[PDB]
Amino acid sequence: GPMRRERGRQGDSSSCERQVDRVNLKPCEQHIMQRIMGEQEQYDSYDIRSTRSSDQQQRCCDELNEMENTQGCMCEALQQIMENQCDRLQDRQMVQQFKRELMSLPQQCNFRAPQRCDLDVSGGRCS
Repeated sequence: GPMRRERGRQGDSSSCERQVDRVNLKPCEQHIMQRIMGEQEQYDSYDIRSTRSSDQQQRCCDELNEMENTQGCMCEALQQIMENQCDRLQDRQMVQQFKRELMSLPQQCNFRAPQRCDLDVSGGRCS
């Protein structure tokens, strides 16, 4: 079987991954990375009667709930966020707390459903 033969693989022109490019959740990752800041928050406290900018972040998950109509591909969505701004995660332990908060992000929407979401065959450097 010479290499001249066609690869024999077709149908890979499309993949849920392409749906990840539609993610673009800079405000969501900022709601998780900023929260773990600890020192970045706890300032300019506002009365509950007044609205808080953080309350606008919640809309994020709410959007992935019925806005972007995400699905089991959420993993590729959350993984994209970290990869969207994790190049500095190894710099500190932010990967920890961020992981705890990042674990709640997928809860505010309740994407849970599939027995397993992450695959051991594939993974990222940040984790």
